[PDB]
Amino acid sequence: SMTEYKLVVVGAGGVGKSALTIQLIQNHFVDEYDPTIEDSYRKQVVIDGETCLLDILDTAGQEEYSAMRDQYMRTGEGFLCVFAINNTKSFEDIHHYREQIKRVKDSEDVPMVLVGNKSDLPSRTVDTKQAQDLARSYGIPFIETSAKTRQRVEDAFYTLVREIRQYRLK
Ligand SMILES: CC[n+]1c(NS(=O)(=O)c2ccc(O)c(C(=O)N(CCO)C3CCNCC3)c2)sc2c(Cl)ccc(O)c21
Ligand SMILES: Nc1nc2c(ncn2[C@@H]2O[C@H](COP(=O)(O)OP(=O)(O)O)[C@@H](O)[C@H]2O)c(=O)[nH]1
Ligand SMILES: [Mg+2]
Repeated sequence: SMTEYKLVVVGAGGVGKSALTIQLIQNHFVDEYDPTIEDSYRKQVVIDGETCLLDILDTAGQEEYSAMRDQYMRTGEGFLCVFAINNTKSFEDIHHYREQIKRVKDSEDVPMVLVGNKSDLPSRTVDTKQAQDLARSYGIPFIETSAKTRQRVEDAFYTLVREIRQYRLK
């Protein structure tokens, strides 16, 4: 009695993809994780009464032209699209990551959650209203997280599971 969910964490270099994934899985914060390390992590969790196996790919390179990225976008069931709230460029990059994923899926139905990470940093450059507007335009949830303090880390991943579970019934 278990359901599998293949999750992919994408976003510009330095936004906190690794720190979020490691906080979820290993309950610690990494200060300076090698940006080129790409790995998968598995863990069983209970969400809405369901024992869920999360299979999460923490992506490293974000290159347009990558056979491996095409493959993991085909395989991935949901996408955590992460920007940092103090990096406007990373928020602008989100549209490209969504376009790439939709292209690979040949679909509009793609489970995705917009994550504004580094919510513990005081010098915000991306207003929450703008990020909420973007998420509303895409029809996806928006969550601000801190991999440093663990704020909303489980919520971001579990919300993505909920999106996938729902899309399976449509
Ligand atoms: C690793 C298996 N895997 C995938 N396998 S895969 O497409 O062949 C793939 C994708 C990216 C990769 O970098 C790799 C890969 O070669 N690796 C990382 C994943 O284990 C190796 C791992 C050993 N060190 C170098 C990188 C494989 S896709 C995937 C998704 Cl979308 C979610 C969860 C997964 O576990 C997953
Ligand atoms: N203050 C703060 N720093 C973070 C947060 N998440 C990641 N970082 C830091 O930002 C840098 C990049 O994080 P990393 O996870 O390696 O980014 P990735 O390239 O997206 O995998 C590192 O120095 C992290 O310690 C966060 O929520 N808050
Ligand atoms: Mg990383």
